[PDB]
Amino acid sequence: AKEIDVSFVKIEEVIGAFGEVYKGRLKLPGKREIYVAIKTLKAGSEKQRRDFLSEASIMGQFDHPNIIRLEGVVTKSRPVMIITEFMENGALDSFLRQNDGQFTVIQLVGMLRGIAAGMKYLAEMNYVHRDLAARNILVNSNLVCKVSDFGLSRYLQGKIPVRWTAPEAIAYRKFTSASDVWSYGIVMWEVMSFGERPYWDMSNQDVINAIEQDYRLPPPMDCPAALHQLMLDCWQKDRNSRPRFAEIVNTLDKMIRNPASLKTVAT
Repeated sequence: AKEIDVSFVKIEEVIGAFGEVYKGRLKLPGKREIYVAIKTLKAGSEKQRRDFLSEASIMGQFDHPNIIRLEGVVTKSRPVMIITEFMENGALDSFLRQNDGQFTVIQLVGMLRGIAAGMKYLAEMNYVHRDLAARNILVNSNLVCKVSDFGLSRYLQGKIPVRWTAPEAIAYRKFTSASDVWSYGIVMWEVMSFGERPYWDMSNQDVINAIEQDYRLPPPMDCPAALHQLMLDCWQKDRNSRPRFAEIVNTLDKMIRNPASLKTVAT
């Protein structure tokens, strides 16, 4: 949480919308200027400010190729800002909708590997993310995916979603790595369907009720059976039966190096 002087921050275009996200530039003194992402908080409470900046605090604890990098913060003026690395291709879900059918299965598995490795590391550092979703994964020009948006994260040492959340985490507020793994399975589905909304237009209560009756998302079109099986493994009712992130990583790497294991289609 490195406190950045506002003179060093130049705010360019708005790239998104309790505040906005901007493309920007940064002239740290002695550094070559770089492009940045600037998340601001609408300037009108102390409590809202603290919980906005806490994301930065948690984000600044990590150093990993698949975790979003923090350049620094602005907290002594308004609006308060969290300044992160600039990710050319935006959010993963809208980026895949923009490139529908135009990445290979191997490329897609590579994106899922990166997300998985980022989560392995977050689980190892003792954090539960609690909001892992394709919209919270950002992608750079080389197609590296980085886990982002640590605002609901918990160090274990508006209208809130439900369709990325484990059944036990919905029903009893019991969030763990194991629940993150459930979310990772939904991200998998989101990737292999090139940015479809989970459960389509099923209501929040329809999702909750369907899950309870052992319904699970059907395989996206042209999805490999092994990938669909990993999704199912991620969505086991009993959380102790779900693979850990280490295992997920290893499974994917096994696919990567055995590409013929990805030719058999589920659906």
